[PDB]
Amino acid sequence: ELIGTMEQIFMNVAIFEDEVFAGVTTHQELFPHSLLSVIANFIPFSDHNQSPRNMYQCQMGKQ
Amino acid sequence: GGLTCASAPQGTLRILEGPQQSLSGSPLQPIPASPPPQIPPGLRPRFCAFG
Repeated sequence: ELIGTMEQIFMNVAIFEDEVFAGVTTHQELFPHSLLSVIANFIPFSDHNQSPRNMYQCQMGKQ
Repeated sequence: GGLTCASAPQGTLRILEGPQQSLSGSPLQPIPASPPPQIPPGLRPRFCAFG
């Protein structure tokens, strides 16, 4: 399915499987890194760096 | 010979067309979960010391 910004507030969307439940978890996300931008998906292991850094990586990869 | 108001209706029927819900199967993903990165079998050292 395709959901919108206002339609997403009234529905449960698991990220990883085994997070899906029976009554809860109406939907599920395609990939776990769907939340991140195209450039933020080019930073390696962004999960183990602190966030002000990864945000900095996005501005330095464009210079 | 004209039209006059008749007795008030005693009830109302509202019709709509509706289909039903299927069973909950919740088939989340084709190849599901985040499959883990892993070891290539055997591998072997690709480097040796001198001497």
